Amino acid sequence: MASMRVLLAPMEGVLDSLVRELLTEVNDYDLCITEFVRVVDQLLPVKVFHRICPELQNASRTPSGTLVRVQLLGQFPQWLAENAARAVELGSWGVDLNCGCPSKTVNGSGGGATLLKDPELIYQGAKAMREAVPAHLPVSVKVRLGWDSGEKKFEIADAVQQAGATELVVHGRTKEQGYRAEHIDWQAIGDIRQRLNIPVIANGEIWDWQSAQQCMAISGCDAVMIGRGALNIPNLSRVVKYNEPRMPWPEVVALLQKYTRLEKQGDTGLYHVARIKQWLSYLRKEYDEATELFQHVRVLNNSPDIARAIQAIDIEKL
Ligand SMILES: Cc1cc2nc3c(=O)[nH]c(=O)nc-3n(C[C@H](O)[C@H](O)[C@H](O)COP(=O)(O)O)c2cc1C
Repeated sequence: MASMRVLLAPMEGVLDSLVRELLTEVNDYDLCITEFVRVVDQLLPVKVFHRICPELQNASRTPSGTLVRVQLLGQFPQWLAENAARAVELGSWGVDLNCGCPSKTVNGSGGGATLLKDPELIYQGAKAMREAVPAHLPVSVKVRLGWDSGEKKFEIADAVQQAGATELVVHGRTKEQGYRAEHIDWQAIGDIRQRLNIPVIANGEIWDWQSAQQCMAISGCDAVMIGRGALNIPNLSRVVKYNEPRMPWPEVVALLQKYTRLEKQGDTGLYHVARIKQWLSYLRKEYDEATELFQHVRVLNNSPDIARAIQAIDIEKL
Protein backbone atom coordinates (compact mmCIF):
# COMPACT_ATOMS: atom_id res chain seq x y z
CA MET A 1 0.00 0.00 0.00
CA ALA A 2 1.82 2.84 -1.53
CA SER A 3 3.12 6.37 -0.97
CA MET A 4 1.35 9.04 -2.98
CA ARG A 5 1.66 12.67 -3.70
CA VAL A 6 -1.23 15.11 -4.10
CA LEU A 7 -0.63 18.61 -5.47
CA LEU A 8 -3.00 21.53 -5.39
CA ALA A 9 -3.32 22.96 -8.83
CA PRO A 10 -2.81 26.60 -9.71
CA MET A 11 -6.04 28.42 -10.57
CA GLU A 12 -5.87 31.97 -11.82
CA GLY A 13 -8.83 34.00 -10.51
CA VAL A 14 -10.04 31.30 -8.11
CA LEU A 15 -7.24 30.25 -5.78
CA ASP A 16 -5.19 32.97 -4.09
CA SER A 17 -2.94 32.92 -0.96
CA LEU A 18 -5.90 33.16 1.39
CA VAL A 19 -7.71 30.14 -0.12
CA ARG A 20 -4.38 28.26 -0.14
CA GLU A 21 -4.02 29.10 3.57
CA LEU A 22 -7.51 27.73 4.39
CA LEU A 23 -7.35 24.60 2.26
CA THR A 24 -3.80 23.55 3.30
CA GLU A 25 -4.70 23.74 7.00
CA VAL A 26 -7.43 21.06 6.43
CA ASN A 27 -5.50 18.98 3.90
CA ASP A 28 -2.27 17.07 3.26
CA TYR A 29 -1.23 18.69 0.05
CA ASP A 30 2.41 18.00 -0.74
CA LEU A 31 2.73 21.19 -2.81
CA CYS A 32 0.57 24.02 -4.17
CA ILE A 33 1.52 25.82 -7.37
CA THR A 34 0.68 29.52 -7.59
CA GLU A 35 -1.27 31.17 -10.34
CA PHE A 36 1.15 32.21 -12.99
CA VAL A 37 3.38 35.22 -13.29
CA ARG A 38 3.04 36.51 -16.86
CA VAL A 39 6.50 36.93 -18.33
CA VAL A 40 6.96 38.88 -21.53
CA ASP A 41 10.33 40.65 -22.06
CA GLN A 42 10.91 42.02 -18.57
CA LEU A 43 12.09 41.18 -15.12
CA LEU A 44 9.07 41.64 -12.91
CA PRO A 45 9.37 43.69 -9.72
CA VAL A 46 9.74 42.03 -6.37
CA LYS A 47 6.31 43.41 -5.36
CA VAL A 48 4.58 41.38 -8.06
CA PHE A 49 6.10 38.09 -6.82
CA HIS A 50 5.36 38.88 -3.15
CA ARG A 51 1.76 39.81 -3.79
CA ILE A 52 1.07 36.77 -5.92
CA CYS A 53 3.02 34.50 -3.56
CA PRO A 54 3.10 35.92 -0.01
CA GLU A 55 4.38 32.53 1.04
CA LEU A 56 7.82 33.51 -0.26
CA GLN A 57 8.25 35.41 3.00
CA ASN A 58 7.38 32.32 5.07
CA ALA A 59 10.06 30.08 3.57
CA SER A 60 7.80 29.25 0.65
CA ARG A 61 5.06 27.70 2.79
CA THR A 62 1.43 28.36 3.68
CA PRO A 63 0.92 29.16 7.36
CA SER A 64 0.05 25.54 8.22
CA GLY A 65 3.34 24.47 6.55
CA THR A 66 2.55 23.31 3.01
CA LEU A 67 5.13 24.07 0.38
CA VAL A 68 4.22 26.43 -2.42
CA ARG A 69 5.86 26.92 -5.79
CA VAL A 70 5.79 29.99 -8.07
CA GLN A 71 4.59 29.43 -11.67
CA LEU A 72 5.73 31.33 -14.77
CA LEU A 73 3.99 31.82 -18.13
CA GLY A 74 5.82 33.09 -21.16
CA GLN A 75 8.03 32.15 -24.13
CA PHE A 76 11.28 34.11 -24.15
CA PRO A 77 13.99 32.00 -22.56
CA GLN A 78 16.09 34.99 -21.42
CA TRP A 79 13.17 36.37 -19.39
CA LEU A 80 11.76 33.16 -18.04
CA ALA A 81 15.28 32.48 -16.82
CA GLU A 82 15.57 35.91 -15.15
CA ASN A 83 12.15 35.71 -13.55
CA ALA A 84 12.79 32.06 -12.51
CA ALA A 85 16.00 33.30 -10.87
CA ARG A 86 14.11 36.07 -9.04
CA ALA A 87 11.40 33.73 -7.76
CA VAL A 88 14.10 31.50 -6.32
CA GLU A 89 16.17 34.43 -4.87
CA LEU A 90 12.95 35.42 -3.07
CA GLY A 91 12.55 31.91 -1.73
CA SER A 92 10.30 29.91 -4.07
CA TRP A 93 10.84 26.16 -3.68
CA GLY A 94 11.80 25.69 -7.30
CA VAL A 95 9.68 27.10 -10.06
CA ASP A 96 7.03 25.82 -12.45
CA LEU A 97 6.46 26.55 -16.16
CA ASN A 98 2.93 26.70 -17.54
CA CYS A 99 2.49 25.06 -20.95
CA GLY A 100 -1.18 24.11 -20.38
CA CYS A 101 -3.34 27.27 -20.31
CA PRO A 102 -4.81 29.08 -23.25
CA SER A 103 -3.13 32.49 -23.32
CA LYS A 104 -3.13 35.66 -25.31
CA THR A 105 0.01 36.33 -27.32
CA VAL A 106 1.23 39.74 -26.03
CA ASN A 107 4.16 41.53 -27.74
CA GLY A 108 5.09 38.51 -29.90
CA SER A 109 5.51 36.38 -26.72
CA GLY A 110 2.99 33.58 -26.45
CA GLY A 111 2.75 31.26 -23.52
CA GLY A 112 0.90 28.39 -21.98
CA ALA A 113 -0.90 26.17 -24.44
CA THR A 114 0.48 27.98 -27.48
CA LEU A 115 3.92 26.51 -26.74
CA LEU A 116 2.43 23.05 -27.40
CA LYS A 117 2.43 23.82 -31.14
CA ASP A 118 6.27 23.93 -31.13
CA PRO A 119 7.90 21.73 -28.48
CA GLU A 120 11.30 23.25 -29.27
CA LEU A 121 9.99 26.40 -27.43
CA ILE A 122 9.29 24.35 -24.34
CA TYR A 123 12.75 22.82 -24.47
CA GLN A 124 14.36 26.26 -24.75
CA GLY A 125 12.15 27.78 -22.02
CA ALA A 126 12.50 25.02 -19.51
CA LYS A 127 16.24 24.64 -20.16
CA ALA A 128 16.99 28.30 -19.51
CA MET A 129 15.00 28.03 -16.25
CA ARG A 130 16.86 24.89 -15.25
CA GLU A 131 20.18 26.69 -15.87
CA ALA A 132 19.20 29.69 -13.80
CA VAL A 133 17.74 27.81 -10.83
CA PRO A 134 20.32 26.28 -8.48
CA ALA A 135 20.62 22.64 -9.46
CA HIS A 136 19.21 21.13 -6.23
CA LEU A 137 15.83 23.01 -6.32
CA PRO A 138 13.23 21.69 -8.72
CA VAL A 139 11.97 22.99 -12.00
CA SER A 140 8.63 21.54 -13.03
CA VAL A 141 6.58 21.92 -16.17
CA LYS A 142 2.88 21.54 -16.76
CA VAL A 143 1.61 20.44 -20.16
CA ARG A 144 -1.45 19.33 -22.07
CA LEU A 145 -1.11 16.55 -24.62
CA GLY A 146 -1.09 18.95 -27.59
CA TRP A 147 -2.91 21.79 -29.29
CA ASP A 148 -5.72 20.15 -31.29
CA SER A 149 -4.49 16.56 -31.13
CA GLY A 150 -2.23 14.34 -29.11
CA GLU A 151 0.18 13.56 -31.96
CA LYS A 152 3.01 15.60 -30.45
CA LYS A 153 2.46 14.29 -26.89
CA PHE A 154 5.80 12.42 -26.70
CA GLU A 155 7.72 15.29 -28.30
CA ILE A 156 6.32 17.62 -25.61
CA ALA A 157 7.34 15.19 -22.92
CA ASP A 158 10.86 14.73 -24.29
CA ALA A 159 11.36 18.42 -24.61
CA VAL A 160 10.75 18.73 -20.87
CA GLN A 161 13.03 15.85 -19.88
CA GLN A 162 15.81 16.86 -22.28
CA ALA A 163 15.82 20.39 -20.91
CA GLY A 164 16.61 18.84 -17.52
CA ALA A 165 13.33 19.49 -15.79
CA THR A 166 12.73 17.71 -12.50
CA GLU A 167 9.12 16.57 -13.05
CA LEU A 168 6.19 16.86 -15.48
CA VAL A 169 2.48 17.44 -14.88
CA VAL A 170 0.22 16.15 -17.60
CA HIS A 171 -3.23 17.52 -17.95
CA GLY A 172 -4.55 14.61 -19.98
CA ARG A 173 -6.37 16.60 -22.65
CA THR A 174 -5.55 18.76 -25.63
CA LYS A 175 -6.14 22.52 -25.55
CA GLU A 176 -9.20 22.29 -27.83
CA GLN A 177 -10.73 19.58 -25.66
CA GLY A 178 -10.87 22.23 -22.94
CA TYR A 179 -12.42 20.87 -19.74
CA ARG A 180 -14.79 18.37 -21.36
CA ALA A 181 -14.98 15.28 -19.11
CA GLU A 182 -15.42 12.82 -22.01
CA HIS A 183 -11.97 13.60 -23.43
CA ILE A 184 -9.65 12.91 -20.44
CA ASP A 185 -6.97 10.34 -21.50
CA TRP A 186 -5.30 8.99 -18.39
CA GLN A 187 -3.90 6.16 -20.52
CA ALA A 188 -1.80 8.68 -22.51
CA ILE A 189 -0.43 10.01 -19.26
CA GLY A 190 0.79 6.45 -18.65
CA ASP A 191 2.30 6.05 -22.09
CA ILE A 192 4.21 9.27 -21.35
CA ARG A 193 5.42 8.08 -17.92
CA GLN A 194 6.73 4.80 -19.42
CA ARG A 195 8.88 6.67 -21.83
CA LEU A 196 10.42 9.01 -19.25
CA ASN A 197 12.90 8.99 -16.34
CA ILE A 198 11.28 11.85 -14.37
CA PRO A 199 8.12 11.72 -12.27
CA VAL A 200 4.87 12.32 -14.15
CA ILE A 201 2.00 13.84 -12.22
CA ALA A 202 -1.40 12.97 -13.58
CA ASN A 203 -4.00 15.71 -13.85
CA GLY A 204 -7.62 16.08 -14.91
CA GLU A 205 -11.04 14.78 -13.77
CA ILE A 206 -9.91 13.66 -10.31
CA TRP A 207 -12.96 14.21 -8.13
CA ASP A 208 -12.88 11.65 -5.36
CA TRP A 209 -11.17 8.57 -3.95
CA GLN A 210 -12.32 6.20 -6.67
CA SER A 211 -11.44 8.45 -9.56
CA ALA A 212 -7.97 8.91 -8.16
CA GLN A 213 -7.58 5.15 -7.70
CA GLN A 214 -8.70 4.64 -11.29
CA CYS A 215 -6.39 7.33 -12.60
CA MET A 216 -3.33 5.92 -10.81
CA ALA A 217 -4.06 2.34 -11.80
CA ILE A 218 -4.27 3.34 -15.47
CA SER A 219 -1.49 5.91 -15.61
CA GLY A 220 0.87 4.22 -13.20
CA CYS A 221 1.46 7.61 -11.53
CA ASP A 222 1.87 7.71 -7.75
CA ALA A 223 1.31 11.47 -7.91
CA VAL A 224 -1.71 13.45 -8.96
CA MET A 225 -2.74 17.07 -9.22
CA ILE A 226 -6.20 18.19 -8.25
CA GLY A 227 -7.77 21.46 -9.43
CA ARG A 228 -11.54 21.98 -9.60
CA GLY A 229 -12.11 19.00 -7.32
CA ALA A 230 -10.19 20.79 -4.58
CA LEU A 231 -13.00 23.34 -4.51
CA ASN A 232 -15.87 20.93 -4.99
CA ILE A 233 -14.69 18.96 -1.96
CA PRO A 234 -12.62 20.99 0.44
CA ASN A 235 -10.76 18.06 2.05
CA LEU A 236 -10.11 16.29 -1.26
CA SER A 237 -6.45 15.48 -0.46
CA ARG A 238 -7.62 13.46 2.52
CA VAL A 239 -10.42 11.88 0.59
CA VAL A 240 -7.93 10.81 -2.07
CA LYS A 241 -4.99 9.69 0.16
CA TYR A 242 -6.96 8.04 2.99
CA ASN A 243 -10.52 7.50 1.68
CA GLU A 244 -11.86 10.07 4.10
CA PRO A 245 -15.46 10.89 3.56
CA ARG A 246 -15.97 14.30 2.03
CA MET A 247 -16.02 17.17 4.51
CA PRO A 248 -19.56 17.38 5.89
CA TRP A 249 -21.55 20.53 5.09
CA PRO A 250 -21.38 22.00 8.61
CA GLU A 251 -17.55 21.91 8.51
CA VAL A 252 -17.46 23.52 5.07
CA VAL A 253 -19.74 26.31 6.24
CA ALA A 254 -17.37 26.75 9.17
CA LEU A 255 -14.54 27.04 6.63
CA LEU A 256 -16.38 29.70 4.62
CA GLN A 257 -17.08 31.64 7.77
CA LYS A 258 -13.33 31.59 8.39
CA TYR A 259 -12.85 32.76 4.79
CA THR A 260 -14.92 35.85 5.48
CA ARG A 261 -13.21 36.51 8.83
CA LEU A 262 -9.80 36.53 7.14
CA GLU A 263 -11.24 38.46 4.19
CA LYS A 264 -11.98 41.44 6.42
CA GLN A 265 -8.82 40.97 8.51
CA GLY A 266 -6.47 40.96 5.48
CA ASP A 267 -8.25 44.14 4.16
CA THR A 268 -8.60 42.32 0.77
CA GLY A 269 -11.05 44.98 -0.44
CA LEU A 270 -14.60 46.30 -0.16
CA TYR A 271 -15.78 44.49 -3.37
CA HIS A 272 -13.53 41.40 -3.20
CA VAL A 273 -16.39 38.95 -3.75
CA ALA A 274 -15.68 36.87 -6.84
CA ARG A 275 -13.71 34.05 -5.29
CA ILE A 276 -16.26 33.47 -2.53
CA LYS A 277 -19.08 33.34 -5.12
CA GLN A 278 -17.01 31.04 -7.29
CA TRP A 279 -16.22 28.70 -4.45
CA LEU A 280 -19.92 28.33 -3.67
CA SER A 281 -20.61 27.71 -7.40
CA TYR A 282 -18.21 24.78 -7.27
CA LEU A 283 -19.69 23.45 -3.97
CA ARG A 284 -23.14 23.05 -5.58
CA LYS A 285 -21.80 20.06 -7.54
CA GLU A 286 -21.18 18.06 -4.38
CA TYR A 287 -23.48 19.55 -1.67
CA ASP A 288 -27.25 20.09 -2.22
CA GLU A 289 -27.14 22.54 0.72
CA ALA A 290 -24.88 24.94 -1.17
CA THR A 291 -27.46 25.62 -3.92
CA GLU A 292 -29.66 27.61 -1.49
CA LEU A 293 -26.64 29.45 -0.13
CA PHE A 294 -25.15 30.25 -3.56
CA GLN A 295 -28.48 31.83 -4.60
CA HIS A 296 -28.60 34.15 -1.55
CA VAL A 297 -24.90 34.97 -1.90
CA ARG A 298 -24.71 35.41 -5.71
CA VAL A 299 -27.07 38.40 -5.81
CA LEU A 300 -24.86 40.24 -3.21
CA ASN A 301 -22.30 42.90 -4.26
CA ASN A 302 -19.80 43.51 -1.44
CA SER A 303 -17.69 41.54 1.05
CA PRO A 304 -19.47 42.81 4.22
CA ASP A 305 -23.07 41.77 3.23
CA ILE A 306 -21.64 38.41 2.06
CA ALA A 307 -19.89 37.81 5.42
CA ARG A 308 -23.00 38.55 7.51
CA ALA A 309 -25.01 36.23 5.25
CA ILE A 310 -22.53 33.40 5.73
CA GLN A 311 -21.43 33.83 9.36
CA ALA A 312 -25.08 34.18 10.39
CA ILE A 313 -25.74 30.55 9.49
CA ASP A 314 -25.85 28.62 12.79
CA ILE A 315 -23.62 25.52 12.39
CA GLU A 316 -25.28 23.77 15.36
CA LYS A 317 -28.91 24.10 14.16
CA LEU A 318 -27.77 22.37 10.95
C1 LIG B 1 -10.58 28.81 -13.63
C2 LIG B 1 -9.30 28.03 -13.88
C3 LIG B 1 -8.05 28.66 -13.79
C4 LIG B 1 -6.85 27.92 -14.03
N1 LIG B 1 -5.64 28.61 -13.91
C5 LIG B 1 -4.58 27.91 -14.11
C6 LIG B 1 -3.28 28.56 -13.97
O1 LIG B 1 -3.16 29.66 -13.55
N2 LIG B 1 -2.15 27.81 -14.28
C7 LIG B 1 -2.18 26.45 -14.69
O2 LIG B 1 -1.13 25.85 -14.93
N3 LIG B 1 -3.42 25.80 -14.78
C8 LIG B 1 -4.52 26.48 -14.51
N4 LIG B 1 -5.72 25.82 -14.62
C9 LIG B 1 -5.69 24.40 -15.01
C10 LIG B 1 -5.63 23.52 -13.74
O3 LIG B 1 -4.42 23.70 -13.13
C11 LIG B 1 -5.88 22.03 -14.06
O4 LIG B 1 -4.90 21.62 -14.91
C12 LIG B 1 -7.27 21.76 -14.71
O5 LIG B 1 -8.29 22.41 -14.00
C13 LIG B 1 -7.51 20.22 -14.80
O6 LIG B 1 -7.65 19.73 -13.49
P1 LIG B 1 -9.05 19.27 -12.85
O7 LIG B 1 -9.81 18.43 -13.74
O8 LIG B 1 -8.55 18.70 -11.45
O9 LIG B 1 -9.72 20.66 -12.49
C14 LIG B 1 -6.92 26.52 -14.36
C15 LIG B 1 -8.22 25.90 -14.44
C16 LIG B 1 -9.38 26.65 -14.22
C17 LIG B 1 -10.72 25.99 -14.40
